[PDB]
Amino acid sequence: STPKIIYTLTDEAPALATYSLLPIIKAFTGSSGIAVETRDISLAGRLIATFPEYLTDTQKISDDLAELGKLATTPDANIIKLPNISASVPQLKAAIKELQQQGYKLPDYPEEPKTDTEKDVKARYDKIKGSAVNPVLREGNSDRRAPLSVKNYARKHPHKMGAWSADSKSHVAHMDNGDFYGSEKAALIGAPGSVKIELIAKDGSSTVLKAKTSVQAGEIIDSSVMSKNALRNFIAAEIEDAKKQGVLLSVHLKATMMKVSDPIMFGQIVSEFYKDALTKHAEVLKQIGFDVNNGIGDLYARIKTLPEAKQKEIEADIQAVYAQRPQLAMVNSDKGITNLHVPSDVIVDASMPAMIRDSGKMWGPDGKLHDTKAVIPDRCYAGVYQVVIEDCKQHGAFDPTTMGSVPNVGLMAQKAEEYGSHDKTFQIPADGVVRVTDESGKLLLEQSVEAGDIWRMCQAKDAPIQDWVKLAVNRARATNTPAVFWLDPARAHDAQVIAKVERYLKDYDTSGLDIRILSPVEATRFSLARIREGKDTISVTGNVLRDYLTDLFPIMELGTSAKMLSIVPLMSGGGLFETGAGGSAPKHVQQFLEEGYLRWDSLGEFLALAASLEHLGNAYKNPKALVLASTLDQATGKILDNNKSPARKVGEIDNRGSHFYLALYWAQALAAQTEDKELQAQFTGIAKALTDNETKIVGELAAAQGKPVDIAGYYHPNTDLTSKAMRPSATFNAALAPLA
Ligand SMILES: [Mn+2]
Repeated sequence: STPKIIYTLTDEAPALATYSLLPIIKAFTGSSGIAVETRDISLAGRLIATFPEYLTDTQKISDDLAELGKLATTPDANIIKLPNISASVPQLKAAIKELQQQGYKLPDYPEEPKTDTEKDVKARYDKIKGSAVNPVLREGNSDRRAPLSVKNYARKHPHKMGAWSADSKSHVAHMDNGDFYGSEKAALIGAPGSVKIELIAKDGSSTVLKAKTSVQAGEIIDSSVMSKNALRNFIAAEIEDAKKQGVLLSVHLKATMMKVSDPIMFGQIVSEFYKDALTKHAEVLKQIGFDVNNGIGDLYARIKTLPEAKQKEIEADIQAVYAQRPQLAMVNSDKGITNLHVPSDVIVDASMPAMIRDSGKMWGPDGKLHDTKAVIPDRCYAGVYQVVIEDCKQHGAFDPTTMGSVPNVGLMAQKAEEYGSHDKTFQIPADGVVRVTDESGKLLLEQSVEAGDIWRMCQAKDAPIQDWVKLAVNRARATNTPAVFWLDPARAHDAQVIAKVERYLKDYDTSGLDIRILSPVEATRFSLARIREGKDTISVTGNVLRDYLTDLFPIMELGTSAKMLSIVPLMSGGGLFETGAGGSAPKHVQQFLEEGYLRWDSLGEFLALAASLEHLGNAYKNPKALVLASTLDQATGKILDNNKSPARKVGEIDNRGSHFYLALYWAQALAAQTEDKELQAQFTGIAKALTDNETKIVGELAAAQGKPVDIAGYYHPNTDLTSKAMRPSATFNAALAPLA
């Protein structure tokens, strides 16, 4: 019956931080009638939950991801979601190995299943790897923006911005035709039903690609195709031009999430770039099972089984290739790891803003920065980035001390658009035409295709879209800031969305508001003009642009996309608060294990918690929760103003130290506020204890630094050892003891 806040237990860095912060949260929220429950969505937990039949009664655990998904569609849900692993196969195997060493008899991951058991096992493991969590929890749209506190702090403490030259040779390179953008076709579903996706080959034959896909009334579905011939010709031409202009060739895709389309596109780029070597050694590469879609790094891993004489020859022919091609942007120049080694190394949402901020440059083989030709094949979003680059060439770097802000209202509920296209993406087996028909046999979408092409279909439902418009009007009204819908009338999909947006906007009183619809490129130019004059503009966009813009603007404005709000007003009425948009920082864990220092910044957790408390306070009419939220806002502001966030080496406060300061400031705020006497009385002694013991506590926390830390594991560490290491201050622990 007590109102609950679900706190996700995740992986690596945030997981460690949670052992320190969660106890604090529980202690501060207890007296206000709030309960905090955890749900395990860690890679290891999701693996264990999936194979109960291979486990002892005591090893089994509840399937918390499924539980959360159900919760996300309930009216009173209140979830705080921290960053987590979207596992690569290597991470998956590593986690499986660790668990087996711990006694969990999980089956091995079979990369090439040849038995009923292996096939069943691989299918299940495949649903666990990759971006498995977000699609389940995101049952609402996105309200992502940096808090005013963070913006104001950035304004006063400007981060470094690479200077821009009007002579910069950097730019985005995209196809002119033959891409998804140029072939998009859409249809508006009239009534409930389902569609069939079939390939009608030239040889007359027919192949069902996906027999059934349920569709709702008012749902928008669209098909598009990336032409293999056009992509290859585009790549070949850009390779030559990069070499001619003397710039680094870089590639910006979203391989981990766009698990079907992007690795294929990545592979086609790798194939054309290294064609002389790959063709020459075609037979032996097939023999060792080389998978070009997994990058050239896959070749280096698999050739280690061939005679040393062969490895030598192959590696030499690869070097001959590099001498004939333009230089590649590097992920790690010292180790010779290029942009083409691993598909998941360079991720477009973070890589493009990083490049734009750093003078439009990337690392070259020499370990220095150089201008670059950023390849983003498809035209749908490539233009947005080009506009930013041109803006910087003409106006110079952005000025964090005066620039405005561009928050985002994004459409993502129910795996909207590209995010739910994976099971409807197919590499075409043979020339023909793909047809999408409904149950009555009506032809909804028809696309001519060639063998090797990438065909895909996306879906966008009406309820998500109406809620998305509602959210946009809400934000515009709350901030009295102009809002712009980024929709391209030339795209069949966007055109269908525009029709809905124009209709739904009429469902609101927008009299004193400034709302408009512009194509992505026009929207970008409009927003950048306003941002440089210090004005704000709300970007209202689809799922992918939500992803891109919420990394892009925070990077320019704040120098980081790790300090902000990612509020998800669940369509069922609940609230989901994501603490961070990034990864779980494996490197932070490495430093912690090596020298007992955790540099993870929990600011996002503090921000999300305040939003969660406010949500609970309003939903349950709990006055104390609202006071807890207000005082936490103050404490978080002091963390920023008094510079109590983690440092980087050893000696200074780390993640644990920042949590102490949060507790200190929060308790002090609670003891001084005049809205709730019971909380004031209760936290007076707590504030005194933390205040009087600041030096002693900070010292005990610092004493836990400087030595190796062993928590008996990585993906599934011993909880007692981890808890001990993350809560080393007996004085701090004792100070919160009275809390109930
Ligand atoms: Mn992102």
